[PDB]
Amino acid sequence: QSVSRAAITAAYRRPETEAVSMLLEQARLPQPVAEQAHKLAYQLADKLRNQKNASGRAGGVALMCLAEALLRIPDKATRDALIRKGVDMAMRLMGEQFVTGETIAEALANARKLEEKGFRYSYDMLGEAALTAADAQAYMVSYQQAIHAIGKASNGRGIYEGPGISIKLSALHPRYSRAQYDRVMEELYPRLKSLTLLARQYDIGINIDAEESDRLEISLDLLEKLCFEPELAGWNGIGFVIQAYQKRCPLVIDYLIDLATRSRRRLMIRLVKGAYWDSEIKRAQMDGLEGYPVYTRKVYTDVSYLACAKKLLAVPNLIYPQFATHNAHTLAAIYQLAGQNYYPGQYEFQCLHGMGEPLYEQVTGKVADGKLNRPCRIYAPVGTHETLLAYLVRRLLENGANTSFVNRIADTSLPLDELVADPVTAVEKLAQQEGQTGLPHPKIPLPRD
Ligand SMILES: Cc1cc2nc3c(=O)[nH]c(=O)nc-3n(C[C@H](O)[C@H](O)[C@H](O)COP(=O)(O)OP(=O)(O)OC[C@H]3O[C@@H](n4cnc5c(N)ncnc54)[C@H](O)[C@@H]3O)c2cc1C
Ligand code: PRO
Repeated sequence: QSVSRAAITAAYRRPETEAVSMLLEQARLPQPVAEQAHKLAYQLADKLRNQKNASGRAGGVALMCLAEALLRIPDKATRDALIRKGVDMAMRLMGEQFVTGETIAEALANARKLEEKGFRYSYDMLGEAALTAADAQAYMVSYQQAIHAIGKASNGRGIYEGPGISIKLSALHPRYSRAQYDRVMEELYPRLKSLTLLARQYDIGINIDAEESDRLEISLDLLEKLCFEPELAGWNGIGFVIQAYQKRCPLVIDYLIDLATRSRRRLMIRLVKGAYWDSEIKRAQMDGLEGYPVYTRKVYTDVSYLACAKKLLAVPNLIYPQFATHNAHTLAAIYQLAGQNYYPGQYEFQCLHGMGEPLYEQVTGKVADGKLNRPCRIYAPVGTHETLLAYLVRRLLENGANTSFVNRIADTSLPLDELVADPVTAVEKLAQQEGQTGLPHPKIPLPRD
Protein backbone atom coordinates (compact mmCIF):
# COMPACT_ATOMS: atom_id res chain seq x y z
CA GLN A 1 2.37 -2.89 -0.90
CA SER A 2 0.00 0.00 0.00
CA VAL A 3 0.93 3.68 -0.25
CA SER A 4 1.32 3.88 3.54
CA ARG A 5 3.45 0.63 3.69
CA ALA A 6 5.64 1.53 0.72
CA ALA A 7 6.42 4.86 2.33
CA ILE A 8 7.65 3.02 5.47
CA THR A 9 9.94 0.76 3.46
CA ALA A 10 11.46 3.77 1.61
CA ALA A 11 12.30 5.59 4.91
CA TYR A 12 14.09 2.61 6.43
CA ARG A 13 17.53 4.24 6.45
CA ARG A 14 16.98 7.67 5.01
CA PRO A 15 19.90 10.10 5.33
CA GLU A 16 19.90 11.75 8.69
CA THR A 17 20.21 15.33 7.39
CA GLU A 18 17.07 14.59 5.39
CA ALA A 19 15.09 12.83 8.09
CA VAL A 20 15.87 15.43 10.76
CA SER A 21 15.18 18.35 8.38
CA MET A 22 11.74 16.89 7.65
CA LEU A 23 10.84 16.45 11.34
CA LEU A 24 11.99 19.86 12.45
CA GLU A 25 8.94 22.01 11.65
CA GLN A 26 6.62 19.13 12.66
CA ALA A 27 8.29 19.06 16.12
CA ARG A 28 8.61 22.81 16.79
CA LEU A 29 6.61 23.97 19.79
CA PRO A 30 4.87 27.28 19.05
CA GLN A 31 6.50 30.15 21.04
CA PRO A 32 3.84 30.24 23.82
CA VAL A 33 3.64 26.42 24.25
CA ALA A 34 7.48 26.26 24.17
CA GLU A 35 7.84 28.54 27.22
CA GLN A 36 5.05 26.90 29.28
CA ALA A 37 6.77 23.56 28.57
CA HIS A 38 10.13 25.00 29.63
CA LYS A 39 8.63 26.30 32.87
CA LEU A 40 6.86 23.04 33.80
CA ALA A 41 9.90 20.93 32.84
CA TYR A 42 12.14 23.15 34.98
CA GLN A 43 9.81 22.77 38.03
CA LEU A 44 9.46 19.00 37.67
CA ALA A 45 13.22 18.54 37.27
CA ASP A 46 14.04 21.01 40.08
CA LYS A 47 11.69 19.14 42.48
CA LEU A 48 13.22 15.80 41.47
CA ARG A 49 16.74 17.04 42.13
CA ASN A 50 15.99 18.91 45.33
CA GLN A 51 13.74 16.21 46.84
CA LYS A 52 15.00 16.28 50.44
CA ASN A 53 16.62 19.74 50.03
CA ALA A 54 19.65 18.15 48.24
CA SER A 55 20.36 21.54 46.54
CA GLY A 56 20.08 24.02 49.45
CA ARG A 57 22.35 21.75 51.54
CA ALA A 58 24.95 21.62 48.73
CA GLY A 59 25.41 25.37 49.24
CA GLY A 60 34.96 20.78 55.39
CA VAL A 61 34.34 17.15 56.39
CA ALA A 62 37.03 17.28 59.14
CA LEU A 63 35.41 20.29 60.85
CA MET A 64 31.93 18.68 60.62
CA CYS A 65 33.09 15.57 62.53
CA LEU A 66 34.48 17.79 65.32
CA ALA A 67 31.28 19.88 65.27
CA GLU A 68 29.28 16.62 65.51
CA ALA A 69 31.31 15.45 68.57
CA LEU A 70 30.79 18.77 70.35
CA LEU A 71 27.04 18.63 69.71
CA ARG A 72 26.93 15.24 71.56
CA ILE A 73 28.17 17.01 74.72
CA PRO A 74 24.81 17.30 76.50
CA ASP A 75 25.33 20.50 78.54
CA LYS A 76 26.06 23.78 76.74
CA ALA A 77 28.37 25.09 79.49
CA THR A 78 30.72 22.11 79.28
CA ARG A 79 30.68 22.49 75.43
CA ASP A 80 31.54 26.23 75.55
CA ALA A 81 34.24 25.75 78.25
CA LEU A 82 36.00 23.01 76.27
CA ILE A 83 33.20 -14.54 36.35
CA ARG A 84 29.96 -16.46 35.64
CA LYS A 85 28.69 -16.31 39.26
CA GLY A 86 29.67 -12.69 39.92
CA VAL A 87 27.81 -11.62 36.78
CA ASP A 88 24.68 -13.51 37.77
CA MET A 89 24.74 -11.99 41.30
CA ALA A 90 25.51 -8.46 40.06
CA MET A 91 22.56 -8.75 37.66
CA ARG A 92 20.04 -9.72 40.30
CA LEU A 93 21.34 -7.10 42.82
CA MET A 94 20.98 -4.25 40.31
CA GLY A 95 17.84 -5.76 38.79
CA GLU A 96 15.54 -6.00 41.86
CA GLN A 97 14.70 -2.29 41.65
CA PHE A 98 13.27 -2.94 38.15
CA VAL A 99 11.15 -6.00 38.97
CA THR A 100 7.68 -5.62 40.53
CA GLY A 101 7.39 -9.33 41.38
CA GLU A 102 8.46 -12.99 40.96
CA THR A 103 4.93 -14.19 40.10
CA ILE A 104 1.92 -12.45 38.56
CA ALA A 105 -0.04 -12.94 41.84
CA GLU A 106 2.63 -11.13 43.95
CA ALA A 107 2.81 -8.31 41.34
CA LEU A 108 -0.96 -7.73 41.47
CA ALA A 109 -1.17 -7.83 45.29
CA ASN A 110 1.26 -4.88 45.30
CA ALA A 111 -0.88 -2.87 42.76
CA ARG A 112 -3.41 -1.32 45.15
CA LYS A 113 -1.02 1.25 46.62
CA LEU A 114 -0.30 3.29 43.49
CA GLU A 115 -3.59 2.37 41.68
CA GLU A 116 -5.43 4.23 44.46
CA LYS A 117 -3.32 7.32 43.87
CA GLY A 118 -4.36 7.08 40.20
CA PHE A 119 -1.57 5.01 38.62
CA ARG A 120 -2.22 2.15 36.24
CA TYR A 121 -0.14 -0.94 35.27
CA SER A 122 0.97 -2.95 32.25
CA TYR A 123 2.47 -6.24 33.43
CA ASP A 124 5.20 -7.97 31.48
CA MET A 125 6.07 -11.64 32.10
CA LEU A 126 9.85 -11.29 31.65
CA GLY A 127 11.39 -13.29 28.82
CA GLU A 128 12.29 -12.89 25.19
CA ALA A 129 14.08 -14.40 22.23
CA ALA A 130 12.76 -17.96 22.61
CA LEU A 131 15.36 -20.34 21.08
CA THR A 132 13.29 -23.54 20.94
CA ALA A 133 9.73 -24.77 20.42
CA ALA A 134 9.59 -25.66 24.11
CA ASP A 135 10.71 -22.12 25.12
CA ALA A 136 8.04 -20.45 23.04
CA GLN A 137 5.29 -22.77 24.23
CA ALA A 138 6.32 -22.04 27.84
CA TYR A 139 6.15 -18.28 27.17
CA MET A 140 2.71 -18.75 25.62
CA VAL A 141 1.52 -20.47 28.81
CA SER A 142 3.02 -17.85 31.13
CA TYR A 143 1.25 -15.11 29.03
CA GLN A 144 -2.14 -16.91 29.24
CA GLN A 145 -1.85 -17.42 32.99
CA ALA A 146 -0.92 -13.75 33.33
CA ILE A 147 -3.96 -12.65 31.30
CA HIS A 148 -6.31 -14.74 33.50
CA ALA A 149 -4.78 -13.19 36.65
CA ILE A 150 -4.72 -9.58 35.45
CA GLY A 151 -8.15 -9.99 33.91
CA LYS A 152 -9.61 -11.20 37.24
CA ALA A 153 -7.95 -8.39 39.22
CA SER A 154 -9.15 -5.83 36.61
CA ASN A 155 -12.68 -7.05 37.32
CA GLY A 156 -14.31 -5.01 34.54
CA ARG A 157 -12.44 -1.70 35.11
CA GLY A 158 -11.72 -1.86 31.34
CA ILE A 159 -8.83 -0.99 29.00
CA TYR A 160 -8.13 2.57 30.17
CA GLU A 161 -8.59 2.49 33.96
CA GLY A 162 -7.68 -1.18 34.41
CA PRO A 163 -4.39 -3.08 34.16
CA GLY A 164 -3.11 -4.54 30.92
CA ILE A 165 -0.44 -6.84 29.67
CA SER A 166 2.59 -6.31 27.43
CA ILE A 167 3.95 -9.10 25.26
CA LYS A 168 6.96 -9.76 23.05
CA LEU A 169 6.50 -11.48 19.74
CA SER A 170 10.09 -12.81 20.08
CA ALA A 171 8.89 -14.88 23.08
CA LEU A 172 6.17 -16.63 21.06
CA HIS A 173 8.13 -17.96 18.07
CA PRO A 174 11.45 -19.83 18.23
CA ARG A 175 14.37 -18.03 16.60
CA TYR A 176 12.11 -15.07 15.82
CA SER A 177 15.13 -12.97 14.92
CA ARG A 178 15.46 -14.84 11.59
CA ALA A 179 11.97 -16.35 11.10
CA GLN A 180 10.43 -15.98 7.66
CA TYR A 181 6.96 -14.61 6.82
CA ASP A 182 5.16 -17.93 6.12
CA ARG A 183 6.24 -19.69 9.31
CA VAL A 184 5.45 -16.64 11.50
CA MET A 185 1.95 -16.44 10.04
CA GLU A 186 1.36 -20.19 10.46
CA GLU A 187 2.71 -20.41 14.02
CA LEU A 188 3.17 -17.03 15.73
CA TYR A 189 -0.12 -15.50 14.55
CA PRO A 190 -2.55 -18.10 15.97
CA ARG A 191 -0.86 -17.57 19.35
CA LEU A 192 -1.09 -13.77 19.15
CA LYS A 193 -4.75 -14.09 18.09
CA SER A 194 -5.51 -16.42 20.98
CA LEU A 195 -3.95 -14.21 23.69
CA THR A 196 -5.68 -11.15 22.24
CA LEU A 197 -9.09 -12.88 22.21
CA LEU A 198 -8.51 -13.82 25.84
CA ALA A 199 -7.58 -10.19 26.72
CA ARG A 200 -10.79 -9.12 25.05
CA GLN A 201 -12.86 -11.56 27.20
CA TYR A 202 -11.53 -9.84 30.34
CA ASP A 203 -11.58 -6.36 28.68
CA ILE A 204 -7.91 -5.61 29.40
CA GLY A 205 -5.38 -3.84 27.19
CA ILE A 206 -2.90 -6.08 25.34
CA ASN A 207 0.19 -4.27 24.03
CA ILE A 208 2.72 -5.65 21.57
CA ASP A 209 6.20 -4.45 22.63
CA ALA A 210 8.58 -3.23 19.92
CA GLU A 211 11.98 -4.94 19.63
CA GLU A 212 14.78 -4.90 17.03
CA SER A 213 14.27 -2.81 13.87
CA ASP A 214 14.45 -5.72 11.42
CA ARG A 215 11.32 -7.11 13.07
CA LEU A 216 9.20 -3.97 12.54
CA GLU A 217 7.84 -5.08 9.20
CA ILE A 218 6.65 -8.53 10.33
CA SER A 219 5.09 -7.02 13.47
CA LEU A 220 3.04 -4.76 11.18
CA ASP A 221 1.86 -7.76 9.13
CA LEU A 222 0.78 -9.47 12.32
CA LEU A 223 -1.02 -6.35 13.58
CA GLU A 224 -2.83 -5.82 10.28
CA LYS A 225 -4.28 -9.35 10.35
CA LEU A 226 -5.18 -9.11 14.03
CA CYS A 227 -7.14 -5.88 13.52
CA PHE A 228 -9.49 -7.61 11.08
CA GLU A 229 -10.44 -10.58 13.26
CA PRO A 230 -14.29 -10.62 13.39
CA GLU A 231 -14.11 -11.64 17.08
CA LEU A 232 -12.23 -8.42 17.88
CA ALA A 233 -14.62 -6.07 15.97
CA GLY A 234 -15.64 -3.01 18.06
CA TRP A 235 -12.95 -3.71 20.68
CA ASN A 236 -10.23 -1.02 21.12
CA GLY A 237 -7.93 -2.91 23.47
CA ILE A 238 -5.16 -3.76 21.04
CA GLY A 239 -1.95 -1.90 21.82
CA PHE A 240 1.19 -1.44 19.79
CA VAL A 241 4.56 0.23 20.51
CA ILE A 242 6.34 2.53 18.08
CA GLN A 243 9.98 3.67 18.59
CA ALA A 244 10.70 7.31 17.82
CA TYR A 245 14.46 6.65 17.39
CA GLN A 246 13.60 5.01 14.06
CA LYS A 247 13.59 7.01 10.87
CA ARG A 248 10.44 5.06 9.93
CA CYS A 249 8.42 6.14 12.97
CA PRO A 250 6.32 8.97 11.39
CA LEU A 251 5.55 6.75 8.34
CA VAL A 252 4.51 3.99 10.70
CA ILE A 253 2.07 6.42 12.32
CA ASP A 254 0.52 7.21 8.93
CA TYR A 255 0.09 3.50 8.42
CA LEU A 256 -1.46 3.05 11.86
CA ILE A 257 -3.94 5.91 11.32
CA ASP A 258 -5.08 4.28 8.09
CA LEU A 259 -5.25 0.87 9.78
CA ALA A 260 -7.41 2.24 12.58
CA THR A 261 -9.65 3.75 9.90
CA ARG A 262 -9.96 0.59 7.80
CA SER A 263 -10.42 -1.75 10.74
CA ARG A 264 -12.81 0.68 12.54
CA ARG A 265 -11.10 0.90 15.94
CA ARG A 266 -9.10 3.12 18.21
CA LEU A 267 -5.56 1.72 18.60
CA MET A 268 -3.70 2.10 21.92
CA ILE A 269 -0.31 3.38 20.75
CA ARG A 270 2.68 3.51 23.07
CA LEU A 271 5.20 6.04 21.78
CA VAL A 272 8.70 5.32 23.08
CA LYS A 273 12.09 6.52 22.13
CA GLY A 274 13.64 3.02 22.02
CA ALA A 275 15.56 0.45 24.12
CA TYR A 276 17.97 -1.18 21.68
CA TRP A 277 20.05 1.75 20.39
CA ASP A 278 23.56 0.43 21.21
CA SER A 279 22.71 -2.87 19.41
CA GLU A 280 21.05 -1.20 16.44
CA ILE A 281 24.25 0.85 15.75
CA LYS A 282 26.46 -2.26 16.11
CA ARG A 283 24.14 -4.28 13.89
CA ALA A 284 24.14 -1.64 11.15
CA GLN A 285 27.94 -1.29 11.39
CA MET A 286 28.42 -5.05 10.88
CA ASP A 287 26.05 -5.30 7.90
CA GLY A 288 27.86 -2.46 6.07
CA LEU A 289 24.58 -1.03 4.69
CA GLU A 290 23.89 2.47 3.30
CA GLY A 291 22.83 3.97 6.67
CA TYR A 292 21.28 3.52 10.11
CA PRO A 293 17.63 2.72 10.76
CA VAL A 294 17.97 4.87 13.91
CA TYR A 295 19.23 8.40 14.56
CA THR A 296 22.83 8.78 15.81
CA ARG A 297 22.39 11.88 17.97
CA LYS A 298 20.09 11.64 20.95
CA VAL A 299 18.64 15.11 20.38
CA TYR A 300 17.29 13.90 16.99
CA THR A 301 15.40 11.12 18.75
CA ASP A 302 13.94 13.79 21.07
CA VAL A 303 12.82 15.78 17.97
CA SER A 304 11.31 12.70 16.34
CA TYR A 305 9.38 11.90 19.52
CA LEU A 306 7.82 15.40 19.60
CA ALA A 307 6.87 15.36 15.97
CA CYS A 308 5.34 11.88 16.35
CA ALA A 309 3.49 12.95 19.50
CA LYS A 310 1.77 15.79 17.55
CA LYS A 311 0.69 13.37 14.82
CA LEU A 312 -0.75 11.01 17.38
CA LEU A 313 -2.60 13.71 19.38
CA ALA A 314 -4.20 14.99 16.14
CA VAL A 315 -6.38 11.90 15.70
CA PRO A 316 -8.11 11.07 19.06
CA ASN A 317 -10.83 9.10 17.32
CA LEU A 318 -8.22 6.69 15.89
CA ILE A 319 -5.46 6.59 18.51
CA TYR A 320 -5.16 6.56 22.24
CA PRO A 321 -1.60 7.77 22.78
CA GLN A 322 0.49 6.38 25.60
CA PHE A 323 3.49 8.60 26.09
CA ALA A 324 6.29 6.61 27.61
CA THR A 325 9.12 8.73 29.00
CA HIS A 326 11.09 9.63 32.12
CA ASN A 327 12.27 12.90 30.62
CA ALA A 328 10.74 15.93 32.26
CA HIS A 329 10.95 18.09 29.19
CA THR A 330 9.35 15.39 27.04
CA LEU A 331 6.62 14.97 29.58
CA ALA A 332 6.08 18.73 29.85
CA ALA A 333 6.00 19.24 26.11
CA ILE A 334 3.38 16.46 25.65
CA TYR A 335 1.31 17.94 28.46
CA GLN A 336 1.27 21.30 26.60
CA LEU A 337 0.83 19.83 23.09
CA ALA A 338 -2.24 17.83 24.16
CA GLY A 339 -3.93 21.23 24.61
CA GLN A 340 -6.66 22.59 26.77
CA ASN A 341 -9.57 20.51 27.91
CA TYR A 342 -7.92 17.31 28.91
CA TYR A 343 -10.26 14.31 29.44
CA PRO A 344 -9.01 10.98 30.89
CA GLY A 345 -9.41 9.08 27.65
CA GLN A 346 -7.40 11.61 25.63
CA TYR A 347 -3.98 10.09 26.49
CA GLU A 348 -1.87 8.77 29.40
CA PHE A 349 1.76 8.75 30.25
CA GLN A 350 3.78 5.60 30.96
CA CYS A 351 6.94 4.81 32.91
CA LEU A 352 9.10 1.82 33.82
CA HIS A 353 8.91 0.48 37.32
CA GLY A 354 11.92 1.59 39.38
CA MET A 355 12.59 4.61 37.13
CA GLY A 356 9.51 6.76 36.71
CA GLU A 357 7.72 6.79 40.06
CA PRO A 358 9.52 9.92 41.44
CA LEU A 359 8.79 11.99 38.33
CA TYR A 360 5.21 10.84 38.05
CA GLU A 361 4.39 11.38 41.74
CA GLN A 362 4.35 15.05 40.64
CA VAL A 363 2.00 14.12 37.80
CA THR A 364 -0.63 11.50 38.54
CA GLY A 365 -3.00 12.65 41.32
CA LYS A 366 -5.09 15.64 42.39
CA VAL A 367 -4.45 19.24 41.30
CA ALA A 368 -5.23 20.28 44.92
CA ASP A 369 -2.28 18.09 46.01
CA GLY A 370 -0.01 20.02 43.65
CA LYS A 371 -0.20 17.31 40.92
CA LEU A 372 -0.99 17.59 37.20
CA ASN A 373 -3.90 15.09 37.29
CA ARG A 374 -2.64 13.00 34.42
CA PRO A 375 -2.69 9.21 34.60
CA CYS A 376 0.52 7.20 34.28
CA ARG A 377 0.75 3.47 33.52
CA ILE A 378 3.70 1.77 35.14
CA TYR A 379 5.36 -0.97 33.11
CA ALA A 380 5.83 -3.83 35.64
CA PRO A 381 8.23 -6.67 34.84
CA VAL A 382 7.33 -9.96 36.46
CA GLY A 383 9.62 -12.97 36.88
CA THR A 384 12.47 -14.72 38.70
CA HIS A 385 16.25 -14.13 38.31
CA GLU A 386 16.49 -16.46 35.27
CA THR A 387 14.32 -14.15 33.06
CA LEU A 388 15.89 -10.83 34.02
CA LEU A 389 19.20 -10.63 32.13
CA ALA A 390 18.36 -8.93 28.82
CA TYR A 391 15.90 -6.43 30.34
CA LEU A 392 18.46 -5.50 33.06
CA VAL A 393 21.23 -4.94 30.53
CA ARG A 394 18.94 -2.58 28.60
CA ARG A 395 18.19 -0.68 31.82
CA LEU A 396 21.91 -0.37 32.62
CA LEU A 397 22.56 1.10 29.19
CA GLU A 398 19.65 3.51 29.65
CA ASN A 399 20.61 4.61 33.20
CA GLY A 400 24.34 4.84 32.54
CA ALA A 401 24.36 6.74 29.21
CA ASN A 402 25.55 10.28 29.72
CA THR A 403 22.96 11.46 27.13
CA SER A 404 20.10 10.00 29.23
CA PHE A 405 17.91 12.45 31.17
CA VAL A 406 17.95 10.09 34.17
CA ASN A 407 21.76 10.26 34.10
CA ARG A 408 22.04 14.01 33.51
CA ILE A 409 19.49 14.88 36.27
CA ALA A 410 21.76 13.25 38.88
CA ASP A 411 24.65 15.44 37.60
CA THR A 412 24.72 18.45 39.94
CA SER A 413 27.08 20.41 37.64
CA LEU A 414 24.69 20.44 34.67
CA PRO A 415 22.25 23.35 35.19
CA LEU A 416 18.51 22.68 34.97
CA ASP A 417 18.08 24.95 31.94
CA GLU A 418 20.48 22.79 29.88
CA LEU A 419 18.89 19.55 31.17
CA VAL A 420 15.39 20.61 30.00
CA ALA A 421 16.60 22.42 26.85
CA ASP A 422 14.18 22.37 23.95
CA PRO A 423 15.39 19.75 21.44
CA VAL A 424 14.30 21.65 18.31
CA THR A 425 16.33 24.67 19.47
CA ALA A 426 19.27 22.38 20.19
CA VAL A 427 19.15 20.98 16.64
CA GLU A 428 18.97 24.48 15.20
CA LYS A 429 21.94 25.51 17.38
CA LEU A 430 23.99 22.55 16.13
CA ALA A 431 22.94 23.38 12.54
CA GLN A 432 24.26 26.96 12.76
CA GLN A 433 27.49 25.74 14.37
CA GLU A 434 28.10 22.86 11.91
CA GLY A 435 26.77 24.35 8.65
CA GLN A 436 23.91 21.89 7.98
CA THR A 437 20.80 20.53 9.80
CA GLY A 438 20.76 16.93 11.07
CA LEU A 439 24.38 15.90 10.57
CA PRO A 440 25.16 12.48 12.04
CA HIS A 441 27.05 12.11 15.27
CA PRO A 442 30.74 12.95 14.53
CA LYS A 443 31.85 9.70 16.26
CA ILE A 444 29.36 7.53 14.27
CA PRO A 445 30.28 7.56 10.58
CA LEU A 446 28.18 5.63 8.08
CA PRO A 447 28.79 1.84 8.12
CA ARG A 448 30.58 1.91 4.70
CA ASP A 449 32.96 4.47 6.26
C1 LIG B 1 6.43 2.18 29.72
C2 LIG B 1 7.60 2.11 28.75
C3 LIG B 1 7.52 1.11 27.78
C4 LIG B 1 8.55 0.95 26.85
N1 LIG B 1 8.45 -0.05 25.88
C5 LIG B 1 9.47 -0.12 24.90
C6 LIG B 1 9.43 -1.02 23.85
O1 LIG B 1 8.50 -1.82 23.67
N2 LIG B 1 10.50 -1.05 22.94
C7 LIG B 1 11.54 -0.23 23.01
O2 LIG B 1 12.41 -0.26 22.14
N3 LIG B 1 11.55 0.68 24.00
C8 LIG B 1 10.57 0.73 24.97
N4 LIG B 1 10.65 1.71 25.92
C9 LIG B 1 11.65 2.85 25.74
C10 LIG B 1 13.02 2.58 26.38
O3 LIG B 1 12.81 1.46 27.27
C11 LIG B 1 13.54 3.77 27.18
O4 LIG B 1 12.85 3.80 28.45
C12 LIG B 1 13.32 5.13 26.54
O5 LIG B 1 13.91 5.25 25.23
C13 LIG B 1 13.91 6.22 27.43
O6 LIG B 1 13.46 7.44 26.93
P1 LIG B 1 13.22 8.68 27.86
O7 LIG B 1 12.39 9.68 27.15
O8 LIG B 1 12.83 8.17 29.22
O9 LIG B 1 14.72 9.21 28.15
P2 LIG B 1 15.68 10.20 27.30
O10 LIG B 1 16.97 10.24 28.05
O11 LIG B 1 15.07 11.48 26.92
O12 LIG B 1 16.03 9.44 25.95
C14 LIG B 1 16.73 8.21 26.03
C15 LIG B 1 17.07 7.59 24.67
O13 LIG B 1 17.27 8.27 23.49
C16 LIG B 1 17.72 7.30 22.48
N5 LIG B 1 19.16 7.56 22.28
C17 LIG B 1 20.19 7.50 23.15
N6 LIG B 1 21.33 7.87 22.52
C18 LIG B 1 21.01 8.16 21.26
C19 LIG B 1 21.76 8.58 20.14
N7 LIG B 1 23.09 8.82 20.17
N8 LIG B 1 21.05 8.80 19.00
C20 LIG B 1 19.68 8.59 18.92
N9 LIG B 1 19.00 8.17 19.95
C21 LIG B 1 19.64 7.96 21.11
C22 LIG B 1 17.44 5.91 23.04
O14 LIG B 1 16.14 5.60 22.60
C23 LIG B 1 17.49 6.13 24.55
O15 LIG B 1 16.59 5.26 25.29
C24 LIG B 1 9.65 1.81 26.90
C25 LIG B 1 9.72 2.85 27.86
C26 LIG B 1 8.69 2.97 28.79
C27 LIG B 1 8.80 4.09 29.79
O1 PRO C 1 12.39 -4.45 27.06
C1 PRO C 1 12.61 -3.23 27.19
O2 PRO C 1 13.72 -2.81 27.51
C2 PRO C 1 11.51 -2.26 26.88
C3 PRO C 1 11.24 -1.49 28.14
C4 PRO C 1 9.84 -1.83 28.55
C5 PRO C 1 9.28 -2.83 27.55
N1 PRO C 1 10.30 -3.04 26.50
